[PDB]
Amino acid sequence: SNMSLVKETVDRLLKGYDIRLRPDFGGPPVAVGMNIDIASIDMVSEVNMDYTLTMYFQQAWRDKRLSYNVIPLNLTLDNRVADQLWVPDTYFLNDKKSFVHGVTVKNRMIRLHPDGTVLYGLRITTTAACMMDLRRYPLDEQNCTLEIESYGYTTDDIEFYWRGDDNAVTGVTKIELPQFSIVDYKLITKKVVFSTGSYPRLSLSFKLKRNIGYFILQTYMPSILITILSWVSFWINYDASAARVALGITTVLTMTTINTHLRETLPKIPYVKAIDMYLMGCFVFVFMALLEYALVNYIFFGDVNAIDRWSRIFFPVVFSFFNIVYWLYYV
Amino acid sequence: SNMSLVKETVDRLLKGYDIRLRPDFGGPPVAVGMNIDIASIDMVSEVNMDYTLTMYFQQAWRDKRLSYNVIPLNLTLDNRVADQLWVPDTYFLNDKKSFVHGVTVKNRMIRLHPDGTVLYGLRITTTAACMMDLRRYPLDEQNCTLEIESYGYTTDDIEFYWRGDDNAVTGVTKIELPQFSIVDYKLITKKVVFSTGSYPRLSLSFKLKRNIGYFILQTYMPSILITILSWVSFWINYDASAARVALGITTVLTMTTINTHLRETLPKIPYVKAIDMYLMGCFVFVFMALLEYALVNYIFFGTDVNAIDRWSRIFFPVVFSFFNIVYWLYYV
Amino acid sequence: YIVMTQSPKSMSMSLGERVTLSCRASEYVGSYVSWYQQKPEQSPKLLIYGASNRYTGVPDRFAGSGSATDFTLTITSVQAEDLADYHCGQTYNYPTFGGGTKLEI
Amino acid sequence: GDVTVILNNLLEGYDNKLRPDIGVKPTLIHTDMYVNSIGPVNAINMEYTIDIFFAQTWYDRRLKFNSTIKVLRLNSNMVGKIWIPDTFFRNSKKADAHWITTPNRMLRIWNDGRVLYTLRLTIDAECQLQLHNFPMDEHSCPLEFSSYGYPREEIVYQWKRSSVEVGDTRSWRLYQFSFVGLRNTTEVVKTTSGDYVVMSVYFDLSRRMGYFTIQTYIPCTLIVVLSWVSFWINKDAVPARTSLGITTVLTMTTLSTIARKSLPKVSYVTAMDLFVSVCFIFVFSALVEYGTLHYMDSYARIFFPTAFCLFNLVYWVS
Amino acid sequence: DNTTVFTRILDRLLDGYDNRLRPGLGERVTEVKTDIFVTSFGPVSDHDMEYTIDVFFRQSWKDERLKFKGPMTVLRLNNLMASKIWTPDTFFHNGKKSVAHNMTMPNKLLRITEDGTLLYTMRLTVRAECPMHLEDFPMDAHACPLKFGSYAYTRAEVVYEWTREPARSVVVAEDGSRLNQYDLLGQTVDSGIVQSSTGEYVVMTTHFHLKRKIGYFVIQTYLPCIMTVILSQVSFWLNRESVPARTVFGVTTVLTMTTLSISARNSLPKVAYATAMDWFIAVCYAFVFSALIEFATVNYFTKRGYAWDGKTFNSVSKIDRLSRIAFPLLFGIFNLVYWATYLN
Amino acid sequence: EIQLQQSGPELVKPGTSVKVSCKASGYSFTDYNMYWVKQSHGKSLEWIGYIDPYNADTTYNREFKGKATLTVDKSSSTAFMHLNSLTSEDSAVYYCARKRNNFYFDYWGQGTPLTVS
Amino acid sequence: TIFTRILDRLLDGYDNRLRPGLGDAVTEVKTDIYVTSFGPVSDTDMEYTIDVFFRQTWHDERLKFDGPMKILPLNNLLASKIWTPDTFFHNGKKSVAHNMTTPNKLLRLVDNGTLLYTMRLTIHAECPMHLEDFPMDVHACPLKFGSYAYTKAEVIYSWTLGKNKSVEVAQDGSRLNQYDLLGHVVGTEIIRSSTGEYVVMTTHFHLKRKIGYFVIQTYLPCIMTVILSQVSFWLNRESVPARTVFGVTTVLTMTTLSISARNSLPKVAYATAMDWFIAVCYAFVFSALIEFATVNYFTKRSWAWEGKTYNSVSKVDKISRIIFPVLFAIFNLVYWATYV
Ligand SMILES: CCCCCCCC(=O)OC[C@H](COP(=O)(O)O[C@@H]1[C@H](O)[C@H](O)[C@@H](OP(=O)(O)O)[C@H](OP(=O)(O)O)[C@H]1O)OC(=O)CCCCCCC
Ligand SMILES: CCCCCCCC(=O)OC[C@H](COP(=O)(O)O[C@@H]1[C@H](O)[C@H](O)[C@@H](OP(=O)(O)O)[C@H](OP(=O)(O)O)[C@H]1O)OC(=O)CCCCCCC
Ligand SMILES: CC(=O)[C@H]1CC[C@H]2[C@@H]3CC[C@H]4C[C@H](O)CC[C@]4(C)[C@H]3CC[C@]12C
Ligand SMILES: Cc1ccc(-c2nc3ccc(C)cn3c2CC(=O)N(C)C)cc1
Ligand SMILES: *[C@@H]1O[C@H](CO)[C@@H](O)[C@H](O)[C@H]1NC(C)=O
Repeated sequence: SNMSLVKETVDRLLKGYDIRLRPDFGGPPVAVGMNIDIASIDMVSEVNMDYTLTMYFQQAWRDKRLSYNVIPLNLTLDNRVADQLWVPDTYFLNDKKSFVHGVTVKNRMIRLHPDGTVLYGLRITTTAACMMDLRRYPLDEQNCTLEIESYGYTTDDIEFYWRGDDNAVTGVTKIELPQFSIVDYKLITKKVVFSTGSYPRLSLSFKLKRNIGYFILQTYMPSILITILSWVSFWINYDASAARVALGITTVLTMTTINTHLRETLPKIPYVKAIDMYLMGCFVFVFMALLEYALVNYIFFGDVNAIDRWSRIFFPVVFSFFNIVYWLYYV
Repeated sequence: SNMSLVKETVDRLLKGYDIRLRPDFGGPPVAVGMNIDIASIDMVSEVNMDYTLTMYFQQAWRDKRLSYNVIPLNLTLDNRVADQLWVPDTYFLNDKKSFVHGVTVKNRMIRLHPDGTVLYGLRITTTAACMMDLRRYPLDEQNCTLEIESYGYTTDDIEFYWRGDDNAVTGVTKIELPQFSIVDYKLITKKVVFSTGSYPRLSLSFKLKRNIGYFILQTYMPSILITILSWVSFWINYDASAARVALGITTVLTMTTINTHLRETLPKIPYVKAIDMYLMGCFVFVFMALLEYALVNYIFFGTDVNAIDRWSRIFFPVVFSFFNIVYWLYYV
Repeated sequence: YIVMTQSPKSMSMSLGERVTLSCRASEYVGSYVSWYQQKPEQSPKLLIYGASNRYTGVPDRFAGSGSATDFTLTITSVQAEDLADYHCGQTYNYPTFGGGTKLEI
Repeated sequence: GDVTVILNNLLEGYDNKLRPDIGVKPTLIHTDMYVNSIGPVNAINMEYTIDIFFAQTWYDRRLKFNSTIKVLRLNSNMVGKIWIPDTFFRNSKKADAHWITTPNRMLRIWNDGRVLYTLRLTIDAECQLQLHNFPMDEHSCPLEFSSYGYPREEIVYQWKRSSVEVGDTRSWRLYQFSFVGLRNTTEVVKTTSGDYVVMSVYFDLSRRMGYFTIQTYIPCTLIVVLSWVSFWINKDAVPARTSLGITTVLTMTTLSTIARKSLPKVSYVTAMDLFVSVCFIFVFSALVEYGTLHYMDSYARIFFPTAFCLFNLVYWVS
Repeated sequence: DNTTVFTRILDRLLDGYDNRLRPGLGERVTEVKTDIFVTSFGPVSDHDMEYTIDVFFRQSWKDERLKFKGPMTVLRLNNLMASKIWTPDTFFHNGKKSVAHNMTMPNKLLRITEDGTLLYTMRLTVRAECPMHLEDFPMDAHACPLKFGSYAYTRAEVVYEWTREPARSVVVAEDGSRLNQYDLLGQTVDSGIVQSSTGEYVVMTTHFHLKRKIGYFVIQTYLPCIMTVILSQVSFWLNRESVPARTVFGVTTVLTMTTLSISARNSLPKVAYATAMDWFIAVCYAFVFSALIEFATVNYFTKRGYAWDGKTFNSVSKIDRLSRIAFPLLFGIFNLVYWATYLN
Repeated sequence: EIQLQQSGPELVKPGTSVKVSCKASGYSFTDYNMYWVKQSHGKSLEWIGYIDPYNADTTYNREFKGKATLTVDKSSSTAFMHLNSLTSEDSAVYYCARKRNNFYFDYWGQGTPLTVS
Repeated sequence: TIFTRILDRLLDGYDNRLRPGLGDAVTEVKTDIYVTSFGPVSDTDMEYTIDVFFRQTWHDERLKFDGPMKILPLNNLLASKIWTPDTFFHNGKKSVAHNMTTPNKLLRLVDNGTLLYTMRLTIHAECPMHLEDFPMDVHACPLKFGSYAYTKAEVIYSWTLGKNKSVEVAQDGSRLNQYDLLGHVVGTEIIRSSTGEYVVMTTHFHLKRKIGYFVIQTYLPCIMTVILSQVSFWLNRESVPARTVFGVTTVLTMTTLSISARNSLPKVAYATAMDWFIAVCYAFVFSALIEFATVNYFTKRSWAWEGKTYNSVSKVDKISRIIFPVLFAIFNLVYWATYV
């Protein structure tokens, strides 16, 4: 009995329904309540300058055409009805390559409520552009934003709001990134003006902080050990040109390897990143460490022990002062 | 008024039009003409053994069912009308991956001429397969092709032919491949026989050549300079063991690393390439230079030794010089 | 073509007991070896289609086990009508039959 | 034909949008799965590829018929002509059904109304792993799946007696691990849209490690042995000891890089990273050892192997 | 109007036709005769443990419903008619991500004979799993299968077979061979059935027999291994006093050998078992490592730092002399054993 | 009830041509190929050729290529084998068979002994 | 419901296949672009990417209505129901029209008949490059488009605002890493082809590579490699192994630098400006090693100075300590002035 009754209801709603016109067409703006539940932030790609996000993006709005009262329950219909209803067109400005998942059937919830309300859930994987300045990298915190926005409807024709001021976005805490750590997230609602009109904008913004623990093991400690490996030259005898020069050259070449091994990881960025300001600082120290012998070779052949001794003490201190000055700037 | 008349004419053609049946079904084969305008042969990647080619592929065929007389102009219709029209099912037999360009709308052309001729253009980007003989590579002349062929219709149902003869394919000269240099293109009409029948075939064949100028900077000169670098040992006195030995093996390793790094770029193929031959040539001299010190030190600990070193000081540059002349004379 | 050879040209065994016929193939034949029975002055009768499967209407005593090249037909219990001349065909390529084993008490 | 008229009767007056017993009772689905192959475990991305024959069955009163025909075997053409329970795999990063030559799906309907809906899938799911005894690690990877839109009061999921028809492990592309076994669970998870019913199928996997020995550990052990050779070498040959010492640290960095390349971008120190780091200390200590001599060797040559051996056993214990 | 006769025929075929019912449902079993013309044997992907193959996949089956009597004995039709009639749901059991080609139009031909027989060919690029055992790698040969059968139809519903003799039903064009490291030998086909909980299904197995060409890994891997093996023993020829020279020789050799070991591994997916190369690389690792220990032994007895000049002087070490001959001989005998073992 | 009935026994002197007809009764004639098998007394079964009745295509054994010619008459559902240049070696028993699968020769003929003098 | 009757009135008896004024008159399509961001430039692949809102204003007399609203902002799906220009990008290698969550297409239908059809696109356009001054290069990448099927006698494209007004860039939107957008240039031409004469709307975006990456990546190691080599001139002559490892290591480094520099580049055969800097640095390390070979030649005692005759500093070496650094300095000055 109920199954037959439900068929009459659903058939009545979809009959004489115009997908072209929005709710209240030629009328007040239709208020669309946005709700998000982030399943996963797959990666933060510095090389491609974007991040990949998978979410249960849910839009809730009111349509009086899809209002029924005969049954005291909320119909949840198969996903394919969405192609027969008016869905608010909605694009992400940051999106570069995004899709709604397909297996086993297209992940797209529809549920018409008795009081005209319609929930429209979508499971979307989004590769959103995140331009991220790198002058403090790796000791950098980058915002990466997702900007929900209606495409064809101005604020005169549609209105976006977060369903819940700060509970509209859920699951952020459970997110895990191998390299980052989400310190904070914020939700903003704006109006962006284009030549065609002023449109409603919702910005979901994550403020992610780099994990220093990763880069200490990979870049800074090798840079230090190579830098310390430079200084052991200063304990070697003055008439050991084959050894100290061999130790100095490989130390200098290694830093070039490490620096080159790093920048290939990163994009062709024209800044001078904080890691570079450390590698360059190490570069000058190891290079000057090589010059310490070259100058000693020039005194003896062209005091020599004293030059070794003062260099032996200054190099640690001036590196420590460089290190303390480095972190204080980047703390 | 006039656009109303065009509507009635175009509606007349499409009503009762059976897309399943070719022009002159159960009759003489339809002769479709093909003219191409190449837009690029970018990404001639020997690693996947294919080249990606963007072209304005066009097909012109007669079709009595689409013949109109009232309109004197030639109706260019929206690209969506091709779905309601019969078009020749032509597949590129060597296409690992192809697509018709999508934005703004599907890039297709449909121009119905009054006589019944139909001009059906596409803008196709196809990663066509092109098996490459890499034995004189990089001084090699590759011959890539594109086999346009009807799939379902044998030569008793469809006929291919380049339209305009050798002028059918255009834009070949304007193409600039960073690594290659297109020297000649030849287009040939044939008929290929399969177990299902004898189908009409068109093979557009570009004969491309490589440029050594890129490869001297990247491949030869570093090897030549390393080869020259190894000979510096011959000007170093035998007593300097660590100096020449360190200079010796470092050159040997550098050749191997350049060899293995170069080979990593190329795919895994059984035959030996010319660059491998040059690398094999360079490796031998660098190896012999290491042996030259090996003999020198062995003899001394085993006046005359200096003479052995002196002749090697001059012959080793000379024998390398002769190798390059016969090498380049051989391959060039 | 593929040459089929039967190891026991003539096997002797009384009624009952186990009798196994062998049939090797010169090259690969897969599972396409068939077995046929031809009593004298009679046409061949199929017994074991495929390497193992038994044709419909054949008594269940007939069993055959096959491999890439080595094939066998075994009768668990021999009966008076069972004695005949058997043939092992191949069909993976153009047909070629075996020499033909014969049974008698 | 008998079959065609039955099918026309079933679909006529049928709604693909309304589930069986909508507004009457929850629709009970029993799911069975045939794990055809566990593809590669891409631990770099924390994802593994799995392909399955995913079977679902539900009693649809609308799709009941009475005739001599007990069941109706049908191709994929009928999948879209009836109500199919939406079932998305929650942890699937990107999943795809098979379509060549035709959609790899099937549909069987019995007289009583029982439907059987089986299709072939390929799923990239999510799986985590912890690196404290890496590579000597063990864990289990799940595969969740539930209705996307139908809450617990609209669709219910159960398992038939045949839990999971695991295939032959030899043909599996799981090279790193060995499929220890499977564990299956059903639960209810709350969400804003409702509280659904989830089906996590835990595949238990255990690592096997011979590849990593000759890639990192044995090469790492060897270069460590090279440093020990410095002590037998005369202290007069200053470049010889230095030429040997610099080689170890340089190679250690390269092995760290390729090991890091084979690893994800994880902040926590890995056991493999721990192994090279200890070797990094040994080679650095060996180089520093000679400097004092140039500025004892017998004691150095014995103590370091003892420390390495203890580290190896602790590595075994860990 | 001449084409109207053929359009009228096609309308009579499809009206009252059900795409869901197989030919002869219940009354008979459906027998599908399949052929393959491998237009190009795509590159075998050892890393993915799969292989690509580009085929014309012919299928033929008798359908009484699609029977006609007209001027043409056989109707050659485009793909558009194929989707409106029943076709086998053939899928490849070991088939990974596969693509049916679509440029320009869908590369499928339908051909209906007046008796009722159909020919339904399609052009495919099927990537199928080819499980591999790499104990003999690189000198290994594989028999990559391509199994295909119906998905929804059991053995009593539809049965497959080969149109020609089974030997002559998988044809490979001579021109098309896209393999680079592998080499195609021949194709062997077999039929069987597969046990499933859903039922018993018929399979059409075909094994493409491949063989690796050792030429690539000779120059790429074995020769650099041999040079490093050779390079190690050169330090025996160098005098014993030259401690930095031989030391730089030996330590360089091990590091180079280590790099080659890693280089070989990435060519192949991870596997618990060690291939033939891994044993060649391992024993090559022994000679290079053994050479260092030989030099280390000489350094033990290298009493005199000063060298010979043309007082005492260092004599050529007995171990050095014997290491001069034994090592190249010991490696040579190994190569004969190794190469004879796997090549034969 | 499938029954392949071949022609009666005959014997002709060398140099003459002989035709034997194989007639199919139960199953549809054109569906399955029809083979021809020769067996000398105390000898193995030898394949002559097969003819697909619908397309009338023929394939012949190399030894019997030219010696034997296969033709079919779909109207009567009869398969014909033609032999020429008869010799002592041609004296044998010629069977007719059908092929229902790639596996087996389902139903065979009654046999047609041939001898020369 | 009133607006539904309007739309149903418009689309009935409407041929979406036919041009506006097909045969009657030529169709003026007014175009405009808003570059939401200028995607990265693929120097290796010789192509850049751009993300644009692509407006297209054309007048259609069939779609004229008299109702309450003057403008009808309609759903993207109605775009397929009406005729639209078949614009394509002549130099577009690959492109996607975004449709997440739904087709990102705007379609407004003004009272008089005007239609504003706008959509979000991402075009991987092809930008031919001439890398002789690499990394001090400058490029002017085009962006051409026009009707695929309709000829210059059928469909004409014209900018709606003006030369520099009809192409705008979002100042926030700049996805270039190493390039720097300088400005945009706008022009209209007519390209001929076998199919016919078309109207093509070329727009050149002027870029400029930034050398900060290449100063860090290539030039500074090259300079330090050369400066490394010079150190051999100051090294003691009797130290034959030390100067030998120095020279061979540096040129070995240059070999890695020379190959690594080309790795970032495509496979052109131009011998770019970086190659010349690499080449001269290659000469300096080579000649620096040759300088040591000559110096070792005339060493006889090979006994190091200690406060039994020793070897004086080679006259070759003293001049090398001065000339070689200075020769590099004047070499550095001339080329840097040359590109600047
Ligand atoms: C792994 C552990 C190591 C095991 C290797 C164990 C082998 C081992 O380490 O001992 C070497 C020993 C002596 O050989 P070796 O030449 O190296 O040492 C000589 C020895 O010390 C003489 O006594 C010295 O003369 P003298 O009296 O002081 O005046 C002579 O110096 P000099 O005076 O002429 O200037 C030294 O050179 O035996 C062998 O002959 C080679 C055996 C075959 C070795 C072949 C094995 C492959
Ligand atoms: C690529 C450039 C290098 C190739 C150019 C090669 C140019 C070239 O061949 O130089 C020859 C000459 C070598 O002089 P050299 O460097 O050897 O310096 C001394 C000279 O040879 C004396 O003759 C030796 O003393 P003696 O009298 O024998 O007893 C003395 O030895 P010792 O007594 O102390 O023990 C030597 O140290 O140097 C120049 O004339 C200045 C050239 C400046 C060259 C600078 C040009 C840039
Ligand atoms: C006397 C003395 O201290 C000697 C010891 C080492 C010498 C430096 C080596 C590297 C050279 C590179 C460039 O060509 C400029 C000159 C340059 C910096 C040299 C200046 C003089 C130095 C410092
Ligand atoms: C729960 C369940 C059980 C079995 C199936 C199934 N249905 C088929 C039909 C055909 C083929 C080839 C394989 N099928 C398989 C998988 C199988 O049983 N294999 C590989 C031995 C699906 C779901
Ligand atoms: C089907 O027919 C049987 C026998 O008449 C009857 O018992 C059963 O109720 C019928 N089921 C229906 C009409 O659903």
